[PDB]
Amino acid sequence: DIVLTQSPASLAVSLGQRATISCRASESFDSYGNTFVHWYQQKPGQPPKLLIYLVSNLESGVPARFRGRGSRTDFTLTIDPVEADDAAIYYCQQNNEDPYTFGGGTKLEIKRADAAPTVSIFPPSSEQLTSGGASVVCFLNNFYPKDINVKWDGSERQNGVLNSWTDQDSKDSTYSMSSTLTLTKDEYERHNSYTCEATHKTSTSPIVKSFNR
Amino acid sequence: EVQLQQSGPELVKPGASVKIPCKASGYTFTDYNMDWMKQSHGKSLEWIGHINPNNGGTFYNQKFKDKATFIVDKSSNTAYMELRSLTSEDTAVYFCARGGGLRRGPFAYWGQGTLVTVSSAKTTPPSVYPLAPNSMVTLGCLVKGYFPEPVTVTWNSGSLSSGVHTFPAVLQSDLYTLSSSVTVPSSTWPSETVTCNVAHPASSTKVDKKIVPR
Repeated sequence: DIVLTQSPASLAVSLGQRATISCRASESFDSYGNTFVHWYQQKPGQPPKLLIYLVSNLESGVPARFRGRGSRTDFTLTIDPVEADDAAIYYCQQNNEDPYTFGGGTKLEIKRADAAPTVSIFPPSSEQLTSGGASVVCFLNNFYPKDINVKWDGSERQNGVLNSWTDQDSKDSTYSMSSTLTLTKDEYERHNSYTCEATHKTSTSPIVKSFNR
Repeated sequence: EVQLQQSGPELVKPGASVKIPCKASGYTFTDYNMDWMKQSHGKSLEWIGHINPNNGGTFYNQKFKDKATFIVDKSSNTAYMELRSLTSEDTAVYFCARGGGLRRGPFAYWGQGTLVTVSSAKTTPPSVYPLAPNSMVTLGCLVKGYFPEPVTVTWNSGSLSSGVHTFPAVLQSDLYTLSSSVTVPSSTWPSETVTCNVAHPASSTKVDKKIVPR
């Protein structure tokens, strides 16, 4: 088959600046007629969406920030200028030869100013308590960059701590994460203070939320 | 306008088959091929093949010859893809897309995708727990102990969506858990009503948990 290799695998590009995404075919395409290489943007949980078709044609409804070029074995998608809405994975695809094939994808991160998380802690609801279960939840919302550390009665406990990050928000280019410390009934009832401290390169001091019981 | 509409998510046992519909409207169905794609979780797409609705003809990516069959119902502008002898390797999102007519072209119109999960594990509905606690205020919804994916979450049926973060589910002891936060003005809550809407298609669960002040 015709293997399409994309480069880069990932990149981080500031707002207003240029992203260059490359596609290399394992062999050259044939000169008789058009060259059927297309480019798509795909966000989480959606189908891919068409940007450029037949190497260089702009799909109607797509802004001219997106341009395609290429020939033979090298094809280029340029996004200039980049905007918040571009946070996505991009794919080239060929249907010059069977079977049709897609590149491995390029993940575009939007680089924006550093942003401190807003942190909220929640005790378990009494509905959950009636089921003999106790989960303590902490939300760490709208921060940048993605790298972040979170620590959950005086002391510490990593056993029962399920974490989960979102993808990049396509309006403000931030990330959020969610930490859920879960533990048994008579175990939870048996303690005092619950704190999620979070640390992040927006400050020296960890952001601390907590409640007494 | 053109729309391609696929079925909802599917849990299928190993060894069984599943049939995925793709209903088309907004154009003359027999003018264009219908193509089908597979996207495993965290992966790129693979083209399975296509079918010409006008004349019944098909072409399969050789790699999918023992896996996929295409048919169409011209009568209802619906294309179908059957996947047989399913294994864990078939767990993936499958997409239809409108293909070439008079000549080859791009995939301009896509269906929304349908998630197929191959497993013989039992189906488990989630428990939905509300999370209650400053000009802004953040409220939560905890969707815990379900199988399989997905669940969907909205707040006040989608009208309230501006300050929502819904977090990808984590698999733990053979069960998924997911959370979702929402932030609104102090003036609006607890003053007026906020509830999370949670559905788990695989169990036909649809719950509305209202966020009560503690």
